[PDB]
Amino acid sequence: KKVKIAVDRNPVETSFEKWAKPGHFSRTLSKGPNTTTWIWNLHADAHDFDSHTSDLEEISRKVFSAHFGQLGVIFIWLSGMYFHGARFSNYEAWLSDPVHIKPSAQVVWPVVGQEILNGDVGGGFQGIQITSGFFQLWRASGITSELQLYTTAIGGLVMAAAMFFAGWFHYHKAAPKLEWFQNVESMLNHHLAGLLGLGSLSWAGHQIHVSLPVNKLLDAGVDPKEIPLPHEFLLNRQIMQDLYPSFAKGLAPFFTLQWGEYSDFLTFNGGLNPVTGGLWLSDTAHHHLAIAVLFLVAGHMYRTNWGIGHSMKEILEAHKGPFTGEGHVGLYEILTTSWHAQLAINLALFGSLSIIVAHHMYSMPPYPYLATDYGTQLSLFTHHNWIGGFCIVGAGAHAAIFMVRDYDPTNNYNNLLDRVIRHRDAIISHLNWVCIFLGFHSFGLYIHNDTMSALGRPQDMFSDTAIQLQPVFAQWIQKTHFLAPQLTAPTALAATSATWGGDVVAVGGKVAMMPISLGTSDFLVHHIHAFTIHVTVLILLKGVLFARSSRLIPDKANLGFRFPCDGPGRGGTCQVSAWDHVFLGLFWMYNSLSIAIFHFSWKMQSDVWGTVTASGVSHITGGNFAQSANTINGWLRDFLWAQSSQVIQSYGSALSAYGLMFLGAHFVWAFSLMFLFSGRGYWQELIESIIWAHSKLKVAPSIQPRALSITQGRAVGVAHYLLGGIATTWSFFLARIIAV
Amino acid sequence: WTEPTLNPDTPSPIFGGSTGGLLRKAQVEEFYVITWESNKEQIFEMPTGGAAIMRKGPNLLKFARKEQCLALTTQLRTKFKFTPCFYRVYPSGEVQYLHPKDGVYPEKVNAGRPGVNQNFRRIGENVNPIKVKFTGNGTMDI
Amino acid sequence: GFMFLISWRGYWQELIETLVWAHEKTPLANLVYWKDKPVALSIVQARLVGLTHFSVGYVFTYAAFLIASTSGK
Amino acid sequence: PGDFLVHHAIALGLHTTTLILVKGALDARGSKLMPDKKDFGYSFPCDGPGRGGTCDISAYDAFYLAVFWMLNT
Amino acid sequence: MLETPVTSTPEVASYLSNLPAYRTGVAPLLRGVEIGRAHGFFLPGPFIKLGPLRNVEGAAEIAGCLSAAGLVIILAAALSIYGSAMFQGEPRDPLQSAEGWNEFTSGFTVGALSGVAWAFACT
Amino acid sequence: SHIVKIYDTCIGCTQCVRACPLDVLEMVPWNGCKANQMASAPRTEDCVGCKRCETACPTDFLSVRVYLGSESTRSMGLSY
Amino acid sequence: RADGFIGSTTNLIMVASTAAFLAAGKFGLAPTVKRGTDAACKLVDRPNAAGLISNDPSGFTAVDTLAFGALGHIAGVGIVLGLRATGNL
Amino acid sequence: MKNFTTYLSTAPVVALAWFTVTAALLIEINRFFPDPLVFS
Ligand code: CLA
Ligand code: CLA
Ligand code: CLA
Ligand code: CLA
Ligand SMILES: CC1=C(/C=C/C(C)=C/C=C/C(C)=C/C=C/C=C(C)/C=C/C=C(C)/C=C/C2=C(C)CCCC2(C)C)C(C)(C)CCC1
Ligand SMILES: CC1=C(C/C=C(\C)CCC[C@H](C)CCC[C@H](C)CCCC(C)C)C(=O)c2ccccc2C1=O
Ligand code: SF4
Repeated sequence: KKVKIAVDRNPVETSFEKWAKPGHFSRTLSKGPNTTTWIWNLHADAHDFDSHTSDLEEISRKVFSAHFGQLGVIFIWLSGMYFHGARFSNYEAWLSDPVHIKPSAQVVWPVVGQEILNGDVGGGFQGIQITSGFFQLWRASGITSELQLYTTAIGGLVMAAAMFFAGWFHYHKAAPKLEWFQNVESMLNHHLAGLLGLGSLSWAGHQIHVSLPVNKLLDAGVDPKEIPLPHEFLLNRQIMQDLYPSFAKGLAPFFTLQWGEYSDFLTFNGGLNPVTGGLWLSDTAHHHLAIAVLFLVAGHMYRTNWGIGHSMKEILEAHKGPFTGEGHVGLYEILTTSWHAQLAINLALFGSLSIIVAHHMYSMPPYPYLATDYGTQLSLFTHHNWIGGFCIVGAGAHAAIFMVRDYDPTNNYNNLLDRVIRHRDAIISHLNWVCIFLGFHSFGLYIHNDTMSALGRPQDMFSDTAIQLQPVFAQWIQKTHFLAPQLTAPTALAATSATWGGDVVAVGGKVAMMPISLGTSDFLVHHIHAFTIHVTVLILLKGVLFARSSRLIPDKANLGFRFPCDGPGRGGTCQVSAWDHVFLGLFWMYNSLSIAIFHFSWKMQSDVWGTVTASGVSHITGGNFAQSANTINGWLRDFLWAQSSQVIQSYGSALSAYGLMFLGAHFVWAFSLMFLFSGRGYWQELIESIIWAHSKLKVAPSIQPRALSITQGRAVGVAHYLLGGIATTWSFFLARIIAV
Repeated sequence: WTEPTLNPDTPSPIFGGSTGGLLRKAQVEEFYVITWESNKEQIFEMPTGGAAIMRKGPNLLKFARKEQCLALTTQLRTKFKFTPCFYRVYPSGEVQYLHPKDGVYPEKVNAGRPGVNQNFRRIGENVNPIKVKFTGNGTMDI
Repeated sequence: GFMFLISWRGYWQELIETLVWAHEKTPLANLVYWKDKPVALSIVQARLVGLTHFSVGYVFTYAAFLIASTSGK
Repeated sequence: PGDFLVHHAIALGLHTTTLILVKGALDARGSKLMPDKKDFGYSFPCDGPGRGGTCDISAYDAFYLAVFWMLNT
Repeated sequence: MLETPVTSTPEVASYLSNLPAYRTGVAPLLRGVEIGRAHGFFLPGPFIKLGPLRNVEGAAEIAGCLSAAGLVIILAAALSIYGSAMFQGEPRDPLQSAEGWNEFTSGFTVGALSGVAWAFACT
Repeated sequence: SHIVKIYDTCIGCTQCVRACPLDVLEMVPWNGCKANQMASAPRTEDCVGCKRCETACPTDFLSVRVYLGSESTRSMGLSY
Repeated sequence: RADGFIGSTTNLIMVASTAAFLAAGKFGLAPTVKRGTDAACKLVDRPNAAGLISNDPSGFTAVDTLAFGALGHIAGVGIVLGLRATGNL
Repeated sequence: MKNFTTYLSTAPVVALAWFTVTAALLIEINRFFPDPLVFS
């Protein structure tokens, strides 16, 4: 019960002998290759540590070390960004004129006429307009030169080497024992206070000493190459005192509890900076300060080696009621003896967080000169939404993996886990019904508007001009948060975001953030999102509940997670596994997220993004979302077809790379329909004829060529299908928004 | 061995109930009844969904599919090394001893089993479909 | 047509099983019942059903273009 | 020269669609994976997950697949 | 299948037993006029307020109850063919019998159209 | 019901029997193999057409053959 | 604590809060290393895994002098700023 | 080193090398002899 560091000295030896023996990890693939399938198998089974061995000590050590490498490659990527933004970038030129200069940090070699990709991003630079929001991130970090980027890049590379070293050291040298990994109370206590709490406080230090004075001077008009370097603010109190008089007192107000005096670098203004169009840096500093105290205190809840504290096992068991049988008693062990259970829960919240971050960041642009960079905003919102949607699908997959691999019917008697597996046909049935309802009562009022418009009856349509369906509930929450600062949140000088309502923030004659108005089309598109979200959940949840068994095939648990079909009998049993419920829940995720990114792309270009002219603002599309989005044709004529002009006509210009990728993406998406619509039977025999030709000329390969497995073809098709569609939108969005 | 007779008053395992068991078919069409004899009270996994505590000595569980009963049969024969036997209760009460229907579980050879559906030719010695055209008889069966 | 080609018989079959349970349990609706047991489309059947949808589309989508673009001018 | 490329593309469709149908016709009653295909008739879903995968092994599925290439051509 | 607080509350297991379908004992025709009027009176609503001629004067209620009558008649034919395709062998509750359904259908057709008329006489 | 046929190419491995999910196959005595056993299919009325037995037949081609034919409640494995 | 604020209402409030909360653990009026609590907020005692050795007669351990005073510090800050925001301070 | 060289011989590594050389050769050829439409 003692929380202590437990390690095993020099377990795995460091040698390349295993490197030369492909498949040493699997008993089955160690015997070498005899068919061309082994090649695809040694990759589809290299990270499945649970399959390699039954010891949970080794599986954990492998997982812990793996994560290290991941961090390493993340550092390498980050360091490369700073380096490319240090040597091959226009960051310094952009700093002087952020509005009229487009960010660029990728220069192509002058060959095969590919030098056309080096467009005039302005600022004596010819490169590729980036949409990663790094320039505005560095600006809000204070970075005012390419020597602070070069140093950072070097530091990231050094960290990378530490990460890989740590992975090898904590695997081949000091490998932690299982008892170490299963101290969840300790992990949470150190990840909440030490990682999140200190991580925010440490940032609240930079933001208060480097980012705030540098950004204030930059917004004051001071030349970037004339601002005092960051360290001078720390050492020279006079400089910081001039910018923030509260540094004349010192740390005395804090200890004297007179925090108020510091109300010049720690404020609750709210809204957006009128100069740069991004959340005040002062408010961000106060947020990270508060967030820190919260996390740091939260780190003192779970019990460790002393006495004070809580026992998550006891808490879960204590929470049981008159309807949920034994209650949460039995989940603690599941979540301290399974990596698939933990991963599933982690991915779900982590993925959902990514979407939530995208909504908040775009609504309240956190970086200077970010909202007026429309390409960056769009590229970020679309990105995080996908990155998150994928994780959620993974959460469903690993959940099913645990159910078919780590579930023990003995530990879960009357748990809320057995009591849910015991009513799966009520959960699934009701969810199926709501999906059908939401379907007809969301996509139907779109076909109805199409038919009524085509029949020349446009007064019999569902629009703000005819049968209206305004989102009243969403319209009231918008007003409770716009008039909140005057009542609910007095200390706040302004509302959290302009989206709720108010004036239009303009920076450089462009709309940084404009109050968004929700109408019939917003109501219609929002319910469309709900229908998709519900369906996606139905497919993944269905796979998890019946991952072990069902009226059709009452032994799936003994068949596995990645098994194609029980057989051609029972009227056909294809895609009965939980991998095939994840396979299909990916297409719906693409369908669900695609509409969301299209909804953001069109709504914004139509109702927010534009140029503030004398008396009025000119939106990218002249405010046509309301009347043009209630029909499916409007989504094709006024969105797809109309906005596709930039990408289809990008050839010959710096944006020509997107036109090429736009088509290339169509090819990949369509190519995927040869594996999603076909079957090995046809390819296997076809290969037999090819082998014959090879065996005639005596050029037949020693390894037996075999067609892709049933599950493999399903994976290859879905992979190319998602890659193609997302790539098409990536080219469309980027070339549209960068051109306009 | 004598085809065991069903005792429909056999203690049934402990289980709260599931929305995943018998439907109208059980009465309108037919259902099946697996029975076994435990050594201790143990939790097993139901081939329909969930967990149940088997009782000591005689146990009796009813399903609407033979595969479900046989699934539990293998589970008991492997996880608990039991020797379960199941029948088929028709709507009229006609119980038919389905497994093993011989005493010796199918896998094991036992004299007294006739050969049914046994073609004595290589699978590649079957006639052409044209030889059985308009005969309404399969090439394999012919 | 894609659903009948991308998706296969199994997720639908098990889904139909849940639907059968719900109807038999639903009151006032349990009175009305199906004469034929609801089953998912056959493996070969779905292949032709999806292909008919796929073909019909390719024909109507083009017939529309070929006629409305040629006539429009 | 624009017609040259499209004409060769039409040839590709003619040859491929043909290859799909011809392969199915020749392997209609024979194949290393399914040497008894004639005994299983023309339209059969598959021979099971045995031998890796027998999905779409019937000569009905050479038609089913050839239709897509025919529409593409 | 899992006796839940919802599917057992004696109040709701009694509400269901007074509805003219679980009230076995009332002659199937009288268990059809009851259900028919109940399902028939509320039918006109959706057509009167949201139908094609919903914004015309006076002819917005005649057109709703005329349309309702139409559907009522359509519902009747489906009820009839159902009994013909379910009681081929004329399968306790006489409603669940060949003659039982033919008298329930008729009670519904004469009760629903009476309800549709009650709703027009209530406008 | 599906048609299951055991050809003379049987080695009496009993693997197909220990593979049937609905007790359709059994091992009867024979003289053409050194294991003096040949799988029979007594109850093809319970065959679902899973073809698990074929996936368990080790002999060249397949000694056991499941010819999916007529479909019933048992053949379709329907618990409705 | 600076600029000789000693004697100031803030000093008195913080001192009172820290003391009132250390004398709520040394005097068994709240959870402590040993004598923890329950699902009904009743001290049901507790075994500490390090087995802290305290000379204090009641057994108050350093873990408990840095876990009750911290509560007093947070409470004092909340009260000081709260009264400060109001007319109370 | 015998086993490191064995790893550097595996298909993925050898293909990565062969292709890189071939790609670089074509790139360098166009770098010195650009716009090679005809063999003249
Ligand atoms: C640097 C020296 C070194 C050496 C000689 C070895 C040697 C060995 N390691 Mg090891 N390891 C190292 C470093 C090293 N390791 C480091 C730094 C880490 C931390 C990440 C690990 C973590 C690790 C784990 C978790 C495991 C091993 C295992 C093993 C043994 C067999 C597996 C193997 O390595 O085959 C060769 C494997 C590869 C060549 C794969 C390379 C993967 C590396 C880490 C990164 C590749 C990611 C790639 C870039 C992703 C992007 C691809 C994309 C660009 C297309 C073997 C004796 C396994 C074992 O113990 O035996 C069962 C085992 O499970 N190692
Ligand atoms: C204040 C204490 C503390 C802190 C700050 C952290 C921080 C972290 N832990 Mg951790 N952990 C702790 C205590 C702590 N832990 C204890 C006491 C235990 C045992 C109960 C664990 C067991 C544990 C496990 C099993 C895992 C982590 C992981 C992680 C990382 C999360 C992955 C990530 O987001 O990468 C983000 C990267 C960064 C934010 C950069 C910071 C990286 C630094 C170098 C990590 C240093 C942490 C370490 C405690 C410092 C001492 C190192 C020293 C001995 C050289 C993260 C950086 C995961 C991981 O290893 O990911 C790779 C994971 O698998 N921890
Ligand atoms: C922290 C996140 C996380 C972690 C740790 C894992 C870990 C694991 N997953 Mg997993 N997964 C995740 C997220 C995660 N997953 C998410 C978000 C999804 C939803 C998409 C999935 C979906 C998923 C599936 C479907 C499966 C796993 C499986 C597995 C296990 C083995 C994977 C393997 O075989 O390695 C091998 C890795 C590969 C073979 C790489 C695949 C090839 C890549 C993805 C294609 C290239 C993509 C890229 C865009 C191409 C660029 C262009 C190209 C030309 C270069 C393993 C323990 C497998 C499993 O355990 O099932 C039994 C399994 O089948 N996962
Ligand atoms: C345009 C192609 C298309 C369409 C229309 C649908 C439609 C549907 N899918 Mg689907 N799907 C597709 C492609 C498509 N899918 C593809 C390619 C895949 C592979 C990834 C999937 C995979 C998939 C899965 C896994 C699931 C669905 C499900 C559903 C249903 C959701 C329930 C619902 O909302 O009912 C509402 C009905 C509609 C939205 C269709 C609108 C049609 C109008 C409103 C009907 C009006 C007719 C009118 C009365 C005229 C009658 C004339 C008369 C002659 C007939 C729904 C009907 C789910 C399901 O089965 O139900 C829960 C589900 O499980 N799909
Ligand atoms: C009588 C007796 C004794 C005494 C003892 C003592 C002296 C005690 C005290 C103790 C103490 C001395 C306590 C206190 C504590 C406190 C602390 C430790 C602090 C903490 C802090 C925290 C927790 C945090 C806070 C915060 C900040 C920093 C920021 C903002 C927010 C807040 C406010 C939250 C002797 C032995 C001598 C003798 C014999 C008997
Ligand atoms: C096309 C297709 C194939 C054929 C796919 C194949 C043969 C994969 C092709 C991989 C490559 C092209 C073959 C050899 C891979 C080698 C690693 C490449 C080495 C060649 C050198 C240039 C390196 C299937 O096997 C299949 C199976 C099930 C459902 C659908 C399908 C399907 O649609
Ligand atoms: S078509 Fe493929 S997945 Fe479907 S039953 Fe046949 S072998 Fe299995």
